[PDB]
Amino acid sequence: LLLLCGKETLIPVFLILFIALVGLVGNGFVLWLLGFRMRRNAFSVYVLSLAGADFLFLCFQIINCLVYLSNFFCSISINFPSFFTTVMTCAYLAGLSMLSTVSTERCLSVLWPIWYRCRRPRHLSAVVCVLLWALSLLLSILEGKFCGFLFSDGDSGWCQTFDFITAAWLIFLFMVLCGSSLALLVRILCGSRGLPLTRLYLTILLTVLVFLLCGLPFGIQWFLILWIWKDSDVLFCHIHPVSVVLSSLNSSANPIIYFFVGSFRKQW
Amino acid sequence: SELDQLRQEAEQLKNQIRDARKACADATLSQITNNIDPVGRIQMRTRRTLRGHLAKIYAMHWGTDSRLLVSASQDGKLIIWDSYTTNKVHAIPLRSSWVMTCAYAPSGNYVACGGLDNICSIYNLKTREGNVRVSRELAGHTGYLSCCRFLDDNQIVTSSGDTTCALWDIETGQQTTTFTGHTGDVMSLSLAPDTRLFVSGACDASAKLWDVREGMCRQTFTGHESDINAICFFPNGNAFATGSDDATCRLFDLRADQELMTYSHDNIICGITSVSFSKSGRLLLAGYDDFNCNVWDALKADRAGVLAGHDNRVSCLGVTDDGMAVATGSWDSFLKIWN
Amino acid sequence: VQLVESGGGLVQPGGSRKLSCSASGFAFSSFGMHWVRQAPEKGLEWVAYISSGSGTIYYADTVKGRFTISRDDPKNTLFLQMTSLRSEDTAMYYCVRSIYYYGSSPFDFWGQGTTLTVSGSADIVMTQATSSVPVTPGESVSISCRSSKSLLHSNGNTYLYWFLQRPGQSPQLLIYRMSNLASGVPDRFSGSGSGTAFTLTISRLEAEDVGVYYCMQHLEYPLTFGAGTKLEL
Amino acid sequence: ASIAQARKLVEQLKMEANIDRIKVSKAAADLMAYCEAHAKEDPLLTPVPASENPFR
Amino acid sequence: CTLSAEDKAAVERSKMIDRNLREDGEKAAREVKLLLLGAGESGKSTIVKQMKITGIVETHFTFKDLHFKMFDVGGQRSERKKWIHCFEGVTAIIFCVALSDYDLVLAEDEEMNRMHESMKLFDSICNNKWFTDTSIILFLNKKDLFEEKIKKSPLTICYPEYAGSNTYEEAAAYIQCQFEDLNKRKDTKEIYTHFTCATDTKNVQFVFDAVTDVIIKNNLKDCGLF
Ligand SMILES: CNCCc1ccc(OC)c(Cc2cc(CCNC)cc(Cc3cc(CCNC)ccc3OC)c2OC)c1
Ligand SMILES: CC(C)CCC[C@@H](C)[C@H]1CC[C@H]2[C@@H]3CC=C4C[C@@H](O)CC[C@]4(C)[C@H]3CC[C@]12C
Repeated sequence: LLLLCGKETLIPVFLILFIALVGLVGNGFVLWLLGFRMRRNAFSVYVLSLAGADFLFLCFQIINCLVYLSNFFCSISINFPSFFTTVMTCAYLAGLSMLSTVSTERCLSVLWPIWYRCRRPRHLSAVVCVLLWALSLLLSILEGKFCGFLFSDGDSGWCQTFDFITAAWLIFLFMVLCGSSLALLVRILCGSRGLPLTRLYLTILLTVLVFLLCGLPFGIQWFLILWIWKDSDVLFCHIHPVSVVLSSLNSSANPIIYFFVGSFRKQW
Repeated sequence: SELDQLRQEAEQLKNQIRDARKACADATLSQITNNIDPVGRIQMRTRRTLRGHLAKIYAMHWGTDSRLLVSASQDGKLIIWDSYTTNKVHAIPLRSSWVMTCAYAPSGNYVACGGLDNICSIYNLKTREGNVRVSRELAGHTGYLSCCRFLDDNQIVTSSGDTTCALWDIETGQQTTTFTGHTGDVMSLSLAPDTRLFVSGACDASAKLWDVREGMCRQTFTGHESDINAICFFPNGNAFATGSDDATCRLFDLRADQELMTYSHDNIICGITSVSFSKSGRLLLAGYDDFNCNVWDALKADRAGVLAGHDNRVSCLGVTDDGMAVATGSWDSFLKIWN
Repeated sequence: VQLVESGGGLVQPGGSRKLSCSASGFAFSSFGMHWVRQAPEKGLEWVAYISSGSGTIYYADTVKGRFTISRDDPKNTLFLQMTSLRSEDTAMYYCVRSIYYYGSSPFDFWGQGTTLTVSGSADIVMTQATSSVPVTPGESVSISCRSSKSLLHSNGNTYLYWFLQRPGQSPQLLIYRMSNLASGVPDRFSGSGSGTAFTLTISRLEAEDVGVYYCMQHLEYPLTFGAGTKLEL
Repeated sequence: ASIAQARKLVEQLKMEANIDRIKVSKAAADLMAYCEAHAKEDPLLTPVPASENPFR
Repeated sequence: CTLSAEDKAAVERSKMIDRNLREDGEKAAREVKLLLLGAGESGKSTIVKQMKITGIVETHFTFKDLHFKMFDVGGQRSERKKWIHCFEGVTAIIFCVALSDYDLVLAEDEEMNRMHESMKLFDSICNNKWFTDTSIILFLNKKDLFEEKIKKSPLTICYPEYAGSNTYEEAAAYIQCQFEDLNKRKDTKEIYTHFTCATDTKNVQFVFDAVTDVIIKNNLKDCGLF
């Protein structure tokens, strides 16, 4: 999906490779630390599964970068199979659902704090993680099987109606992240007594803007904009790899913002 | 009056003691061990990490077989660990969570612990019901339990924050002997290798040597400015080291009755929580509030190494009877085995 | 510490029976449990094992598929649901408690056993070469057992267990892990060996030491006993 | 009863004065002799080879 | 997989021990732990009367889905700096002060009045290094007796710098401001102040309202925000 134009695409592929390797490094550190070394609370399950989604998405972007680079420089057309695209979209949808889950969990911890401290079930993070991963995987294999990425059978008329379903699910996840991050900010700026309000305000709208302008644009340009804009080449060779640069920036920024900034402030 | 005449008699006896012990100081230990070749850089790496505690570990004690160790933390649990395999052998839930001390019996059948409830509870490990039981509880201190140390299965020395050490008979539950003479809270305790003497350091910057049979104070050791938090006997039984809040370790000799060496550094400003010696006595390992341990060359007062693995204050350490490993426990809820 | 096995009796071949052992007087949930049977004058044969917390279950391959071992930890009761009962299942079935940590004593208490009368080359073979030693009291007697495999492990333990079955009684553990004396056992008994060759020295024999002596390995499941060595007055 | 406590302190300083002390040179030489006489049995001084080391 | 049968069963025992340790730490983590401080005769005992109805005294009460543990450490006559770090990480510190001890001089020595002693103890635990961020619920106790005693014995006995009314509310607000002025850093910790007598039955509701903010802050710390 990167050889439609070729010469115009080249500098975002170097950005995709550099950002994706440093995000693979950051997600590998988060996966190693929270998997074995550090002690996990109930929020660390969400941070771990988000770093797993980012690891799958960024290694598949490294693979689709190296296919373009092997075709461009040394001219080998590597035919890595087109069901890799389905697991890439499964990683992308599970990452954005983990961001909305984290924002909803922070809103629930401030709005119902005695329930969240005492009555919240301890396996709720693992349950909600495997359901959101299972539903993202289900939507991904269903879309890739109806659009022909899974073993080359597929009809369009259902492929666009499931691409619209994934687009509606993505704007639903954006409105869940905004509603939870707004209710948490209303309760924090109206009814607090001991909190650091500036850092909390900046961190909450920082996650909201990083979601909206880095995670979401690939999903809008992949599941919705290609059917409604009805132009296939002249905009698409520009708006596709800049969207992949934005998505790799999202999956690189997510281990820092949700693990390293929150935990490793002990170092400096 | 007459009590001022008695205090002038006490001051005359004190400067007589000081002149009779400065008559013994002919050469310092830094003059005798000048041409002793140095230890080198001790580079001990962490070999195990024991991860089960969820709060601050306040104490730890190695078993005599140099494999089992108990550790007490303030989540109300004391875990016996297999240090070779990192297994948990037992986890004993405590009746009061505010533990400050823990002890392992040299037979391995008992563990003791205590703290802010002023009771050294004693736990039977070798039960034919298969679970650990509280065998005895020893009330009688009016301050917090700060150290417990077993001599036999039936005797335990407990030091406390009511300025008092006590020797207990376990099967009756009563204090056989009371050791009085400190004027501050007794913070640490270390039995002799013959278990006929023990030293106890308190918060009055003093360390006293007690005879367990007679019940009396034999010698009194000064030199620190602040509270002695840690005390540990030399393996010969003829000296001991004290660690205190003035960022200074000091070695005191028993037959010379004074201080031989002082282990200080100008970077070191935090208090010392734990001291122990190695098997030869050549290394003095000391745990600190700057989150790491220092290995001191005990003969030359040179810093021979840093054990730098903890993210909070090293509250407790112990060297095995094998001489093989150091365990260091800490407030970051981890034990690390070093070698 | 007490274990009372219940069930058993006249069972038709092909039929079924559930054995039940109620446990009283010990912390039952921390002990792993075994069933060990004994055919009407044969030796001991290990049947099944359930872990503490029920998370690990083993069977002998003689009874695999037909027998199910299960524990109920609140009621303090161990079950052996036996289906497809053959005439080889005619035995006396013992419950054995066994706890495993560093320095524990497995197989240390055996139940009294209930009588059920119905009417594997990779296993380590423990060979007790002598079957009967006639002995007068006061003498020093050694009993030798031989193992097909080296029971010495890389951790340093050699997993060999010695049991004594007095006449009309349950077996009781004499020695665990080839040398360690069990609780409540006199220092007449002593154990030694390298890998594959083992000795149980009864020094200064009394009349209470009369019975069949069994070696047992605990290196690998299935657990296998010796044939037994009878001692007579 | 402050004269009873001071009399107890006076007899304790009397029992701590009547003691025989060796020189510091002799006690330092005995401590140095114990350390040099036991330097081979100390696995933290000498790094122990990894076959006989139980901690990997 | 180079373990024995008994080594594998010891690993299973250690994992079951780890499971029980994790579950007991989860059960202990949802409990509100409260230090109970204050000098003598400060009405700590009537507060322990109000909530539920040698060594450290533990008091348990449950109030509206929240299990509380209150630790009274007044029994231990020891140097406090050797064990005050044990209560680092306590949820709040309940500090009882008798308002009627403004004129009552201390029976230890008659140069120190009792209100200045409690002010010294509040300045000691307020500017502790282990309680830099810990919220303090300051109870100013026995306000009815203070109402009777401020009629004729003014606050210039205790605070000679004070110039104000000889009634209840001006003197009581001055005492509360004098206690709340004792933090060297007024940004990190929150001090809550409540007036108490023996007839009040909402002090546990004040304590629950004050520890809901600490629970919100710890929930935000659990959710990664700090
Ligand atoms: C000039 N020929 C070049 C060939 C060319 C052009 C564009 C293009 O990307 C869209 C692709 C790759 C591609 C990308 C997606 C991703 C978004 N939804 C999954 C989906 C499909 C399937 C698909 C698309 C359309 C209209 C798309 N309009 C551009 C119609 C039917 C259809 O299958 C039923 C794709 O087709 C392989 C290939
Ligand atoms: C049912 C299918 C779709 C789920 C499998 C998805 C795969 C790729 C993996 C990647 C990372 C994994 C998660 C990693 C962390 C944990 C924490 C653990 O305490 C519960 C399981 C849980 C939450 C895992 C669930 C499965 C998971 C999300």
